[PDB]
Amino acid sequence: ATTAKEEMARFWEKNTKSSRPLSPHISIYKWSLPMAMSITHRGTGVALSLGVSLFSLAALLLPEQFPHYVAVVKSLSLSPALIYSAKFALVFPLSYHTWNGIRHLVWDMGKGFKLSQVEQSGVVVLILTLLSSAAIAAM
Amino acid sequence: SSKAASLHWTSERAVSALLLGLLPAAYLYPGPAVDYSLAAALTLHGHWGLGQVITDYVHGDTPIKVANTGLYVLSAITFTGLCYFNYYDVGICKAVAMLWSI
Amino acid sequence: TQYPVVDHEFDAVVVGAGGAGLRAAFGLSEAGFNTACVTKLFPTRSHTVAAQGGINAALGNMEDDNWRWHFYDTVKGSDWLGDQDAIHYMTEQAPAAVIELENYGMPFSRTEEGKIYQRAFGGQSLQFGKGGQAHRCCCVADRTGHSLLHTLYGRSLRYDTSYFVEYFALDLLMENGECRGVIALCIEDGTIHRFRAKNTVIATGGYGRTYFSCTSAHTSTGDGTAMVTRAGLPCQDLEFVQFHPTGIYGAGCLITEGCRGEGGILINSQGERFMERYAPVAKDLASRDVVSRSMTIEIREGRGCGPEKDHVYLQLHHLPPQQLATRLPGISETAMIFAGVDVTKEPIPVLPTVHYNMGGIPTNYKGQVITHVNGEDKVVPGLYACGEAASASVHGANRLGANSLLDLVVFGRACALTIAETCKPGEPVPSIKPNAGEESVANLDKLRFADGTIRTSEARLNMQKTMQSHAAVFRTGSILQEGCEKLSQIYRDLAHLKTFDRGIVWNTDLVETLELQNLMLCALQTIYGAEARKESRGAHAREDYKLRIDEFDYSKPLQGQQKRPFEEHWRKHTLSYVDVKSGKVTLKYRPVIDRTLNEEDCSSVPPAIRSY
Amino acid sequence: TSRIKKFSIYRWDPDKPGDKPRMQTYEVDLNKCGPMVLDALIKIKNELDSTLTFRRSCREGICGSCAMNIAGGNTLACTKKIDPDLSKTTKIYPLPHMYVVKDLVPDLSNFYAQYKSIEPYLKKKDESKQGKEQYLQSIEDRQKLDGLYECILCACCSTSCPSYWWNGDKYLGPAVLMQAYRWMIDSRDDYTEERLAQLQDPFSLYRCHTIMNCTRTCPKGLNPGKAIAEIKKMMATYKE
Ligand SMILES: *Cc1cc2c(cc1C)nc1c(=O)[nH]c(=O)nc-1n2C[C@H](O)[C@H](O)[C@H](O)COP(=O)(O)OP(=O)(O)OC[C@H]1O[C@@H](n2cnc3c(N)ncnc32)[C@H](O)[C@@H]1O
Ligand SMILES: CCCCCCCCCCCO[C@@H]1O[C@H](CO)[C@@H](O[C@H]2O[C@H](CO)[C@@H](O)[C@H](O)[C@H]2O)[C@H](O)[C@H]1O
Ligand SMILES: CC(C)Oc1cccc(NC(=O)c2ccccc2C(F)(F)F)c1
Ligand SMILES: O=C([O-])CC(=O)C(=O)O
Ligand code: SF4
Ligand code: F3S
Ligand code: FES
Ligand SMILES: [K+]
Ligand SMILES: [Mn+2]
Repeated sequence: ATTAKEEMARFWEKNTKSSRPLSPHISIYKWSLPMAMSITHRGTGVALSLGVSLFSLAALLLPEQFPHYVAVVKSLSLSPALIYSAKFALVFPLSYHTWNGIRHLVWDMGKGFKLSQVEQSGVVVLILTLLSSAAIAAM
Repeated sequence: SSKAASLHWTSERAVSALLLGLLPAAYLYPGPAVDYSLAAALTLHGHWGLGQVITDYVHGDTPIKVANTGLYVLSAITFTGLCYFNYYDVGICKAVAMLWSI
Repeated sequence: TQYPVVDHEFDAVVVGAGGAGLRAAFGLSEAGFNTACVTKLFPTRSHTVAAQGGINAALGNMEDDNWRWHFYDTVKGSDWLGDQDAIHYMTEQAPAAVIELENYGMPFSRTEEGKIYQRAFGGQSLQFGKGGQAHRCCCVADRTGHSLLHTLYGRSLRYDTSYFVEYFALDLLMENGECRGVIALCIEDGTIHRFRAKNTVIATGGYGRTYFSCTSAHTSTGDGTAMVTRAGLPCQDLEFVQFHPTGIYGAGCLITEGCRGEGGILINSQGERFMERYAPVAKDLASRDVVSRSMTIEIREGRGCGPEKDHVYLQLHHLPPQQLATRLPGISETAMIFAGVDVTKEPIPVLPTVHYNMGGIPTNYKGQVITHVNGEDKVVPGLYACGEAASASVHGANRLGANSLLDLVVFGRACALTIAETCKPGEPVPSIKPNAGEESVANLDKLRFADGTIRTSEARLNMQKTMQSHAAVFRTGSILQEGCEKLSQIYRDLAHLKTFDRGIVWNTDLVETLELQNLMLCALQTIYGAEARKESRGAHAREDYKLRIDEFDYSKPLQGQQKRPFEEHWRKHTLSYVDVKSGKVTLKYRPVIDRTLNEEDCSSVPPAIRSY
Repeated sequence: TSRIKKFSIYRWDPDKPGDKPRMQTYEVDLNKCGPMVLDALIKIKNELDSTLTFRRSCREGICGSCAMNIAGGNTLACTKKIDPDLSKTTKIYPLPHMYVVKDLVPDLSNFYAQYKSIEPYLKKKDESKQGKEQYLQSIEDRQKLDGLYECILCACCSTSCPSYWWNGDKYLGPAVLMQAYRWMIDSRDDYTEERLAQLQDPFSLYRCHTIMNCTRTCPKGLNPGKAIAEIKKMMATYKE
């Protein structure tokens, strides 16, 4: 004759003090592209945020302003391959997260939930991310 | 309100959409207006998003309050520095152009 | 014993959480009784969940109906071994029982009027057998039992019923012919529990797993039937085992009779819809005993299908794919998984499969369990039973399709109602002797540490193959006798059992050895009752006694007939008893009840020729 | 004349003090076994190791009892075809991130308590009239329940959801949430708004970040992710 709240609390009381094991999960579960793409949306999200906050902190704390550090880098006469690779590395997370962000905002409308459509929009995100990155790093 | 949780979910999506719209606005009409709107949206979107990460992964009343208080400090300092950069330096849109001309 | 015994005290205790037990359990709480529901499975895993075709009620949603027509169909379906007072109660209560289910939230399929959709089903007519096919099987597509059990489980969460999930009831606590409750094993933690109560309700299901091939769950092991047997009480008509016409070939899984109700037909290796010959009128919608015997003769004569000529085809593909997707989506999935059959192109391979137990614990129409001393029934104080475990007997010698789920809720609710009118909540819980139930612990501990020659799975298989060949659709005297000998030897061979798991927490080695004890008590009474019943009635067909033997020759004018004495005819229930030490079965018999609850409202139906 | 398949199955015994989880390998001749993994587990239990413990009942995928993790994914052992590639050992684990009662048996009672918590039963305002007549429901309004009511509460979806892994104490999970929606859109139910109100907190529904593992894993072909997204749309649009 127990309520759901009492059943929940009894479950944690009983199990957290027991000798029972927690069954494995991350180490045993099989991968999918949607899953790997969900992790990557979190990782690029956090990476973009932390990079945006580093920029902001360098704005408050570096001794010189932005055009100096640009002139510094231009004077290094770096190779086009090294410029292109750096640009690509910089825009790729922004690109991934933006398109996959769009795919999320579609989901929030209730569209695209059939599993085969989850696979299609994933791959569509991958190719738009690759195309936009390569093109923007060539600008 | 007692609809706090779904008003938040809706605001999250509203702000994400805003930020999407700022990316063409930054490439097309770069300037003070887009600079400060990017400052606001970038900080708001990142703040809410990192708070979902904390809600998911951090447990216990004290670690939760500590994580979240540090997140306000990170966000408040982030918006402050981006406005600083927009007022005293060249601003967001111009900075990206200059970087991309390297 | 070295087992910590935990004592509980309730007003009522319900053993079982299928349709029957759930409806009895919260009906009792609803009536204000502090109730315990003891179940060995989580409630929605119960075999009721697997039920497909529907639940009968004369709602009149598809045509004008009348519950007395359903009454007549069930009486004729039972082949006059059914108790007409129980059948009166079950068919009169049916509209209100199904309306109760819908109002609970059961997602019945719908008609264009927005009412509950009903289909044809086997052996059901309009106008007392004369007015054509009836459509009173109310259904949730072909998932009706799934939805009935989840609806009933969801409803029970509103009451203060104390649930004891994954507890395995071992025996009843008897004192002076009355039931004082049950003793049980907590599977999750290994402890022994005595449930003292003023009333006990046994809703523990059937025992189809006494056979080698059944539609039944692995958990359909006759556990409450065996507790009755071990208590010294009779079981009733256990020899009447229903072979559902269409278990899918190989795996045995049920392909619903609603396939035939919606238009499916059976064909043999020549493509003939052979039921047009065995049952000119009802064809594929004859009674199950008749369709199962028909399918069986076609195979052994030599018109079976498949590479081994050992099954027949259930053809659905001539029907519109949208009907098959609206009415029969469940078996469409199951046919593909378990046979690789796409139902819109190729037929389903099917054969008669042990499905349901007509026999059970004898009750009256109020749910109360009875014993029979010197020619009169005597209610057992404190002890009830409903559902498949019970023999009311609304089904007698052959159950009509879609009458069981009805039975579940009608007599589950009847047990609650009868206790409500009979007892008050809070009455003093009856004392049990300090050591009551310790023989159940001693048995459990001997099985926990058994270390002989014949492992549990090996003896279970010897029982299932013995019932499968010696107690099948068709039976003879010599074959049944040799099966009685094989079973009695297997039952003594239980002294040679070997288990391997000496733990006590979630020891399914030990629990399945307990179910095997339960299964064998059921099997002995089934096949010994069969060998003794020298007649053909319902699902019991003797080829050495091909006639139905009633108190008159009802195939002739009754004027000037010498009535056959009780001991010289077979229109009577079998009562079976087991000395559990020896394995020896004793048989007695009690009369079929022919009177209804109200002759002016519902005429008693006298025996007759039975044809479809 | 035989095809020996290897299964490596998670083992733990609570009645052994100091027992630590292990994996045990069994060899099974597929020529003498049914086609489903539950058929292999029953064969192993009956013939090789009656101490191997797991839940099962219906063996046709309708009761939900035999949910476990087979070859990396949560499924029903009784409808999961044995992988006959003999070069591959099938790994069999309990449902993931659950307290293990014994071997392949997880403690599902929090899962059960979360389902209880959303009140999974028809509720009407004037219930004084129940037991009298059948409620009317159109064919069209009944069709809305297709794909929701078929759920067998096996817990495969919820125990595949990483959000339920980190916050299963407070996040209801895809199984229970899709059933909340099953009652929200039942046209006979009068508590649609109270049922939405109940999900107004950071965890019960909003730990769902649309990972879509629930839909991949469901052995009934249902789509709890889609149902959670329709709940979300209702949360943002209803009026108190
Ligand atoms: C097998 C089958 C039967 C069936 C059907 C489809 C299949 C595959 N379709 C049907 C249909 O469409 N219409 C209909 O009228 N009947 C249909 N049937 C037959 C019917 O489903 C069964 O006769 C009926 O559901 C049985 O219900 P009941 O409540 O009587 O029993 P149960 O569902 O088998 O549940 C048994 C409960 O008892 C508990 N139990 C068992 N042993 C113990 C012990 N030892 N201790 C404690 N509890 C025990 C179980 O836990 C279970 O809850
Ligand atoms: C920014 C870059 C981020 C993404 C790149 C990361 C790359 C790692 C991805 C790992 C994906 O791993 C792979 O996913 C696919 C597709 O969902 C899985 O495929 C699975 O689902 C699909 C259907 O949905 C089936 O066709 C297939 O038979 C099945 O096994 C496969 O079993 C898994 O092994
Ligand atoms: C088995 C592997 C591939 O699977 C894993 C393992 C660890 C984390 C995760 N994925 C998250 O942790 C995640 C990612 C994006 C958004 C929200 C989450 C959340 F909510 F926390 F669940 C998946
Ligand atoms: O047993 C019943 O009542 C009916 C049944 O299994 C079916 O759906 O064919
Ligand atoms: S939704 Fe699919 S997986 Fe999740 S519980 Fe119901 S049936 Fe099992
Ligand atoms: S996998 Fe989990 S995060 Fe949401 S979409 Fe399914 S419940
Ligand atoms: S045993 Fe019933 S779902 Fe697998
Ligand atoms: K019965
Ligand atoms: Mn011997």
